[PDB]
Amino acid sequence: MRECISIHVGQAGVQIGNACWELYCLEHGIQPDGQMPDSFNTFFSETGAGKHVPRAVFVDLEPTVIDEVRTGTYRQLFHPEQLITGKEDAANNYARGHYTIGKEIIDLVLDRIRKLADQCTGLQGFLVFHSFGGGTGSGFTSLLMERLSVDYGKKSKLEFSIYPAPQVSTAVVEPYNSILTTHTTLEHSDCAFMVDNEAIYDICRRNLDIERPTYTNLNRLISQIVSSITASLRFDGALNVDLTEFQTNLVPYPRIHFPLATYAPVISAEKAYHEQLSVAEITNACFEPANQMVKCDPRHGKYMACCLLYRGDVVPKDVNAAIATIKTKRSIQFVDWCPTGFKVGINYQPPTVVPGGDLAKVQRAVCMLSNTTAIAEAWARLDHKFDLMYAKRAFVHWYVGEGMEEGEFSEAREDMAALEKDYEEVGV
Amino acid sequence: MREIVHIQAGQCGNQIGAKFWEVISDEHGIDPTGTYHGDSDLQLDRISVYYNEATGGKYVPRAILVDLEPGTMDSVRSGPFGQIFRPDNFVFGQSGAGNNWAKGHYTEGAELVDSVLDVVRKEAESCDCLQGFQLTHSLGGGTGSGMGTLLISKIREEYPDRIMNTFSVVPSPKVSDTVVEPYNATLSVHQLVENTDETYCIDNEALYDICFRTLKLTTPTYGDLNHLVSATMSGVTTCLRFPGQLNADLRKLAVNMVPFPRLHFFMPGFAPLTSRGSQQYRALTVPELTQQVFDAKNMMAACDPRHGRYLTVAAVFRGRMSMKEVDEQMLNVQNKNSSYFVEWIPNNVKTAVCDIPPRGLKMAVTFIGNSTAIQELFKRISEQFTAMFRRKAFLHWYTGEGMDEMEFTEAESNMNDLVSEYQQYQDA
Amino acid sequence: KEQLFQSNMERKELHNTVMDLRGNIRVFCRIRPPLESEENRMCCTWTYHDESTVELQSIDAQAKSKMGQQIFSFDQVFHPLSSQSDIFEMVSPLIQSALDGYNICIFAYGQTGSGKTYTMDGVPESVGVIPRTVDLLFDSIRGYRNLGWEYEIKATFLEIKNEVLYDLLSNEQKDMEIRMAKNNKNDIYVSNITEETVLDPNHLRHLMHTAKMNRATAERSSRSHAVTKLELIGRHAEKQEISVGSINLVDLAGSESPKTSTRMTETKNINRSLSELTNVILALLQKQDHIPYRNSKLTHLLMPSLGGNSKTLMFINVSPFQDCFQESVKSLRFAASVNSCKMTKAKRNRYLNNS
Amino acid sequence: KEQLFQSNMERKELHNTVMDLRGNIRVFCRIRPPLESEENRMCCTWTYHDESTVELQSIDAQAKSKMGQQIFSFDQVFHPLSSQSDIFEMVSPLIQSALDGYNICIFAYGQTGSGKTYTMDGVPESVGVIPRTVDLLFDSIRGYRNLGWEYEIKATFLEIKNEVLYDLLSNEQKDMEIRMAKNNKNDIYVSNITEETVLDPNHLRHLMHTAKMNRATASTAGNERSSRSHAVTKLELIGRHAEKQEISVGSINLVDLAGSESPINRSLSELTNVILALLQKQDHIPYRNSKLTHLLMPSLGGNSKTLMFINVSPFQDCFQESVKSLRFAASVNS
Ligand SMILES: Nc1nc2c(ncn2[C@@H]2O[C@H](COP(=O)(O)OP(=O)(O)OP(=O)(O)O)[C@@H](O)[C@H]2O)c(=O)[nH]1
Ligand SMILES: Nc1nc2c(ncn2[C@@H]2O[C@H](COP(=O)(O)OP(=O)(O)O)[C@@H](O)[C@H]2O)c(=O)[nH]1
Ligand SMILES: Nc1ncnc2c1ncn2[C@@H]1O[C@H](COP(=O)(O)OP(=O)(O)O)[C@@H](O)[C@H]1O
Ligand SMILES: Nc1ncnc2c1ncn2[C@@H]1O[C@H](COP(=O)(O)OP(=O)(O)O)[C@@H](O)[C@H]1O
Ligand code: ALF
Ligand SMILES: [Mg+2]
Ligand SMILES: [Mg+2]
Repeated sequence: MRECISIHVGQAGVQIGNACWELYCLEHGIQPDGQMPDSFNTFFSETGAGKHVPRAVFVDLEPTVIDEVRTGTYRQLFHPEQLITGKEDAANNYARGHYTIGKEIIDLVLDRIRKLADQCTGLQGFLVFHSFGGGTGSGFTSLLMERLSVDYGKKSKLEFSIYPAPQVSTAVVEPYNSILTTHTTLEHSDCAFMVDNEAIYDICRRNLDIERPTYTNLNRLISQIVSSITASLRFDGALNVDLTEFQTNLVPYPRIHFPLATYAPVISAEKAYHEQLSVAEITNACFEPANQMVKCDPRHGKYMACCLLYRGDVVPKDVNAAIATIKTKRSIQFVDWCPTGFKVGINYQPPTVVPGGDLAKVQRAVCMLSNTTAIAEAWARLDHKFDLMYAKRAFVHWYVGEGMEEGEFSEAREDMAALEKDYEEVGV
Repeated sequence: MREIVHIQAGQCGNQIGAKFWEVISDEHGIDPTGTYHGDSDLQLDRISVYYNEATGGKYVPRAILVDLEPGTMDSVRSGPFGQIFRPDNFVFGQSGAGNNWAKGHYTEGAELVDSVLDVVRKEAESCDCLQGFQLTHSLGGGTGSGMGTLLISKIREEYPDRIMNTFSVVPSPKVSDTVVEPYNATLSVHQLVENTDETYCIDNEALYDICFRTLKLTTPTYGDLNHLVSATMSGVTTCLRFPGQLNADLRKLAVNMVPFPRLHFFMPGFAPLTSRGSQQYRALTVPELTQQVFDAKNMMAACDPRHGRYLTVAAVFRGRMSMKEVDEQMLNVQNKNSSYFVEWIPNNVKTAVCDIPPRGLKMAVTFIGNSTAIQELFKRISEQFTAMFRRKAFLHWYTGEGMDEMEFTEAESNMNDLVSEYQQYQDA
Repeated sequence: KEQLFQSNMERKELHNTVMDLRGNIRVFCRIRPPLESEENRMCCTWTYHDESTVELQSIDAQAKSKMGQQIFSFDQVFHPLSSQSDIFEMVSPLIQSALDGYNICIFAYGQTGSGKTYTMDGVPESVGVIPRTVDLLFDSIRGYRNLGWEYEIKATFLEIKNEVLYDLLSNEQKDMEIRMAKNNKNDIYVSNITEETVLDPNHLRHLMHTAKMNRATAERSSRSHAVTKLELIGRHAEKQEISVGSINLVDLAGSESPKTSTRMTETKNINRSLSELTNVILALLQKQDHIPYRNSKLTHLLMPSLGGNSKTLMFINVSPFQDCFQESVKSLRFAASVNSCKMTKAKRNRYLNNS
Repeated sequence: KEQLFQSNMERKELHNTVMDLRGNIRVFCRIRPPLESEENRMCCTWTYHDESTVELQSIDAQAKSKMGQQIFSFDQVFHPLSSQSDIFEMVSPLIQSALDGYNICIFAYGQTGSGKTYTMDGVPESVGVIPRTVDLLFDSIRGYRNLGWEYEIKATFLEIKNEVLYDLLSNEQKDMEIRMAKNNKNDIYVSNITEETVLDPNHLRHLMHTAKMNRATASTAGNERSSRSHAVTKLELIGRHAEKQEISVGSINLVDLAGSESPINRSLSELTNVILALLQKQDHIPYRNSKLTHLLMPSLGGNSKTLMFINVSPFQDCFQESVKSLRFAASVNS
């Protein structure tokens, strides 16, 4: 039983996990109580009674979100033991969540997760949901990720955070949180997935064609993304590939481990009639430069990996033909020593959309986890934002006054610079 | 649960606090008696940050009423929502500081300080977790100023961790009401900036004109002005006391809006300022609201933004609103008001949508901007100071109460320093 | 050979004269003899290019890849075999200048186990800068008494901790405030300070003993700031002149990063001190028009030492071990930056009592 | 030997750097002690503030309260007890800088009888700046002989009285013009001047004695010629190092300025304006407005070092000019 677990921390983490677990209970025919009126054993521990408890733990330093999910329809879904709650948010400080208040609940959550691990038969990895510029999503998550790497290291620590947007910035100190968590994540992350806000806005604007979506829709898309990611574990496909192969398959180098997601089809209910939904056309649509979840121009970065995940009645012959055709495209770019990077996650378990959601019932769906040098420019601009904010040492008093120093600020900055050097040297 | 303590000082302070608690009781459906009778359980649940339950649904507001003239509290008792308080809280003297700050800090206030401090710290220990102190006061008279200064000094010397938040009423530039109010305000704000971390500039003529024209009012009674202040203060913390899609608290407003320690004086702002019956000449909606919230027509001081730059802004958007439109609107106002906008600090905005709207009003927002325009107010205050100082104008009242001009000179020097910081960061 | 010895002694005296007369701060990097326990635990490599230049190569693998030739040239670099006299030899002209009527401040920058108390206090074994400075001061006092100058010594002790000022001499809890004097805007004093008049070196030794006993009573010593203000006034009855000078003995807190073994508020105050000092010194290097001198108590107390008429000393106490190599190199960078700094010209104050 | 003088060369280069960073332009004040023929002269109340500041005060109480503050700060203050060695201690670094290829200006400023001639020329009993400078220069040349350097001294003596230059080394009156140097537009040279080559201190002593004799000094004999003339002594240094080349050329300009008392002031006012403009970092300096300033093009540049001595007579009748001289010095120190 390739059983894996997930943790959800911070408002992004908890809501995204909420979406993920509502979708799993729906795809598995699981009631909010936790029973199906085997396949699902990887994520749902079966109790003595007719109940399948999710193998997830929601942890936050602020009781509001965990309180609301306790008031949500899925309190009976969750064993109230997992809902570890703090008292005050990380005040948008990596300093806090990594040095001040973390060292007081990390032991509790580690005991929780080791209890789940000993509950688990064959452990696969970890799914941490959080932010990057958020305080707890940087501090607390860096603390956990290093602590778990100390605990296991061998397990597949799959970090699934949110990449901050270039233009729109809800908080004001995001450069600090981002540079600090990446300083403490790069050396112990198997691979961290990246999601942006502006791209999801553009997708729901021009592809889903929705003018006013809430975070619920963003999280719905994220939930479909992870469901397609994990369908290989949850279901049998023509070619099943799991998370363990992902480390070697995606990253070409130990440190270049930041792929970006992309979902397809991303059309609303109206275009379902205007489309006959071919595998080739969605195969092209997922590769187009306005369909990715990260604000970059993929035509401007050599690709290193494109893990394509499929679901539904799809034959590998036409998929092979379509990917061969896309390989013949001129705009698409690759590196030298990886001229055959097309690994496919074909599966014959169709996706199911939540009732009351946005996406229509599509016989086939494809998600690609692109990893390319195009995100190097986004990294460069975020590092530039951090460098300019730190130039006049604005705001720095809070972080230094919750356990931080400028020396490792500059160390993280030069680590970002070395990351960019790695990016450009892989590009050539 | 991260509770907050409420302080009263001066007649204006007591009155604004009275209307404020009336507003909050309206928010949570609380009868004037103290028994809960609203329908929204959610407000009642989180009511512990303000209304500490005593017995059988009778909730005592966490209120401390401090004064030296018993008339104000006598009016409160006679007035509605006065008896709702636990009568132990009405801690007041008898003599009266007589609008003399030295009297308010070394005479009768200097002995009532302990008799109020006992109650306030007993209430604090009665509460679980604490955030800060809201000195709902005025700088007009000497009483609510002098004892307020002494009390914040005591609180800071005993509690270094909390984030106090004084809603100081800055004297009007023109409609002066006290002969020696400049000395009172200067001495108070000396000790404030010595310890405090957030004040505000409210001008009686500012609200006078706002209700005269924006609200189409003909009788600007202090009822109207202190009602506006109540709504503003209520919006300051509705993020903490209520759930939201993107929740904030006093900590957020404390650690984001201060690039520097001293530079911690603020300007609030609220919308919509609909007149009595203006529902027809425009249609209520959040775009027109955001348009009419950032203009100098809808500020709170006489510090015209046409001479200053918004260093940071912290729009909260209490209610239900779209992040997309506010992002576009802040970008556009950045484009147009860039001249009146800190070029050195970009991406300065703090959208913190909190779900619940105010009573009977679908949309609401509380502007909180760190406009670099207060230095004109401080310059006029210091000019009044030195003009009254060349002849020591009516200084005998202060000097006779064992006080020396050394402190006046230092306070004036420190206000000149504050003006220097404001201009030095407005131009730079 | 006698002429050679005279030339050597005069050359050494001239070198001391120029380096002490050198503007701003006489940044000194002292490397204490490495502790055997820490030596066998982990140590790095250091090379002295000259008596005033030090290079901590450390010959590492990853640290060397990040930081290689860490050669910084200062005014004076002390070997681990250097004695106490080797560090008091150049402080003696500093005390002479202080008694001449100049304000003087002394700093010791170092982490836990650096040997800062070995510099000032001197450790129970051997003596430190403080007692030898007192002895030299009293010897010069008697010499100037033979010259006709009558001098009085005033001692005030203050400890700075977590924004709360503590009187090392009095255990009673008192509200301490530091304010500029009324006579002049530059000199700044502290109110309600336990101030005594020194009668003899024996009384000063007893006062030092009881102050250090309270200090030990008050691992807080590793991470606390104490300020000693020795004000001297010299009257000449024949000349009717008064010479006024001050000595500021300040021991900074440990510069170590928060890491794990540290409490919140003490770390926060250490960060306040170090960050504000770095900001003000970088503003001074940037010849900024306004120096935000009133952000922290540490810089506001030493306004004459930092922004007034005084000469300041840097003692860079650095553990020569690799386990603290990051903090050692950061402290060396700070020392180089403050060596590049400049200070207002030293001014002697003469007060004629003719009126 | 070789290493010794290599370290000496590095030390003098660093000394030149230090002098450049300090500001080069330094003002000093020296007060002449009263003589046996001036014991019945009314002096002034000299309150010595420091070694860099002094205030002069009139004895007359009627005017004492009507003058306000008369305090002036300098780089160094020399009291009557100061010997010529103390004055020369501040000149030897400039002599070294001249040895290193920099142009040095030595100026004595003050009224008639202040002691400018005593400051520069001095007396046989107590030699002035010039003889000590010559002795130090020859000793330094003897030292430089050890490192291949061959130094040759070219001394030119000239006098400026009414914006007309006269040669003091020859009685053959000619017309001499100050023109730009052939190999350097910034450097200057004067035609028809007798440029003797100095071999030993005796030769230069004879040259200066002959120049003094041919000058026909009348500073006290009518107060017509010497009291209103500038005694400019120029010493050219030509350092030549063999087997390595890289020659260096320096100049020593010993100038004895004329009387600054009220009645030519045409050269003195222009020199004061030039010095003030140099202190103000002015883009254009009115160098060509006077013969004395026109002669001193290379010696008043950025790398050039200028030294001035403000001699004041400690007498009540000399108060009115002493205050003017100290105001001129305060125009430099502030
Ligand atoms: N897509 C999406 N992003 C969210 C959601 N909630 C919060 N975020 C992002 O999270 C970022 C800030 O981090 P948060 O999770 O809100 O805060 P935190 O990690 O709990 O730590 P604090 O900053 O102290 O509150 C913001 O920029 C939001 O865009 C959500 O529901 N959906
Ligand atoms: N917002 C508001 N301000 C008030 C009101 N009444 C008075 N003020 C202002 O607050 C100040 C009150 O002075 P105060 O400190 O209370 O006098 P004291 O208590 O006798 O020392 C005056 O300067 C007024 O400008 C009110 O009802 N609302
Ligand atoms: N030159 C030295 N000789 C002998 N011991 C030293 C020397 N320098 C430092 N030490 C040792 O280092 C230790 C540091 O103690 P202390 O000076 O009190 O703390 P800190 O160095 O943090 O100020 C002392 O116990 C002392 O034994
Ligand atoms: N210190 C002194 N002791 C004795 N005589 C002096 C002293 N200084 C100057 N004199 C006399 O002054 C004369 C020199 O005149 P001086 O004042 O130098 O002319 P000038 O006014 O041009 O400087 C000499 O003849 C000498 O006798
Ligand atoms: F250990 Al020491 F100060 F640093 F006491
Ligand atoms: Mg110590
Ligand atoms: Mg003469």
